[PDB]
Amino acid sequence: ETKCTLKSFTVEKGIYQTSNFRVQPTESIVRFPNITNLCPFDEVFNAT
Amino acid sequence: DCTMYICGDSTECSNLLLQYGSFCTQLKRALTGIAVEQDKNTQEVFAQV
Ligand SMILES: *[C@@H]1O[C@H](CO)[C@@H](O[C@@H]2O[C@H](CO)[C@@H](O)[C@H](O)[C@H]2NC(C)=O)[C@H](O)[C@H]1NC(C)=O
Repeated sequence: ETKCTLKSFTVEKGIYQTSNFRVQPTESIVRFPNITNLCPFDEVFNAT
Repeated sequence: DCTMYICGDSTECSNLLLQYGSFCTQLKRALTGIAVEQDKNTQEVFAQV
């Protein structure tokens, strides 16, 4: 990791830094669970 | 850290940021020189005996 961060095959003694640490997400989620207020189309399409 | 500050938690800037190449790897070398040099100043003020 520190070899390819410095773009070299050799490293000298010392302290270095690399790509920062991060916890990746795992799943995916959604919203708007309750849906109501359906449009009154039945009487339009099924009136006697 | 250049990656998180600009386009953290993003998989779309990750590849896109490489299009600019060698910007944010240049900044780290600039600040790392300052931080390393900071300890030297305290060395020159107390470590005389
Ligand atoms: C309509 O919205 C309400 C607002 O939360 C929902 O009420 C609760 O929903 C949770 C999760 O769906 C249930 O565990 C609870 O039992 C619900 N409360 C009651 C008093 O039953 C409600 O579920 C939504 N309607 C539908 C059909 O999901």
